[PDB]
Amino acid sequence: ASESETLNPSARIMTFYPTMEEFRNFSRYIAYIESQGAHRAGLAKVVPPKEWKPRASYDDIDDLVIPAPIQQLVTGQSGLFTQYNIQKKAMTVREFRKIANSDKYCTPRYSEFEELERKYWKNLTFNPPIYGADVNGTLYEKHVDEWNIGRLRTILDLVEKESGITIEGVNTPYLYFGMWKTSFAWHTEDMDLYSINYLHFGEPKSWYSVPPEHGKRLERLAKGFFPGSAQSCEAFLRHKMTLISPLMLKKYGIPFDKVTQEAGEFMITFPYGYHAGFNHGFNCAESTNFATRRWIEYGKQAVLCSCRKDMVKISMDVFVRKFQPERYKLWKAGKDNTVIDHTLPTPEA
Ligand SMILES: [Fe+2]
Ligand SMILES: [Zn+2]
Repeated sequence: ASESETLNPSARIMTFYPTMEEFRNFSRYIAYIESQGAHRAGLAKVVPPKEWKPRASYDDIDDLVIPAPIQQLVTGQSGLFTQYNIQKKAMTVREFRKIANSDKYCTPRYSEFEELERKYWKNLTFNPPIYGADVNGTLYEKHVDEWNIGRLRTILDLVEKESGITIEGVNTPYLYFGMWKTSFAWHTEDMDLYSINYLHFGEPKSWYSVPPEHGKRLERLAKGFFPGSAQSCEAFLRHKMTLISPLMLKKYGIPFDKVTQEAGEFMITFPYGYHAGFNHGFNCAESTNFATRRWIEYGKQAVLCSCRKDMVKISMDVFVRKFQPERYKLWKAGKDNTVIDHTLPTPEA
């Protein structure tokens, strides 16, 4: 009964409301969140203190360019789907919001979320929406020094500092313009990093997540339903094309939790935390990945996509050598047999 029982084996999604004081130091608050067990659910929500905002107004923006809008074509039945991404073409934000609101792409009448969620799972294969995803850029004003996705100051910076290597969306910020029914397939971050997502404005974004302690179970299930993909790639889920309904997870005993994120709220994914979801309507989110000392081990063991030749791969060398000098030799010689304890928070006894 070692002190793992923080987010007692309920590993549920937790919500936090930090003080402007606690809020100032990013890396510190993540450590606090983990001491409260929030990482056990794979996903956590953080509401910024009232007197905080990254930008004055988003009135000056409909001119921003979405260089690679994506139409999401979904195929499948009864809980299991595969999403193909048809890349449309150059588009301005003004053109997007108009389509996003056009009565044939807009959200429909719904009482409770429970109902909006049902309409989503019943109609996701109809009316292929468009998602203004992976747009390089930020909406934070240069002076915002708290939780600025553009410069979080975490050790993920070592990658940049050590080799000058830049990785869009990972090492850099991304903007996501949503629309109803636009969704993100089940996945963990590249190299099993952490991710931070801020919903600048618009309709909500709902999230589903599986506790990292049960991530392996989700993979076994995924492999079983798509044996074809599982054989061609060691980590086919990283392709971000697999959708699985909450009802299917329920049916096969895979533990998970739900949460809806609203404008002005932060979402944090944790190492090896599988997540997925969908946007309610016209949206705008920003995200990037970040690391922590606790992440290093996950990074060393992350199973990567073996079929695409332009998929993200970060050299762990600088991390092991810098934060695990005693194990560098062991590791560098394919020996280090460290088992990960998903409950344990960064600091160790
Ligand atoms: Fe993600
Ligand atoms: Zn692959």
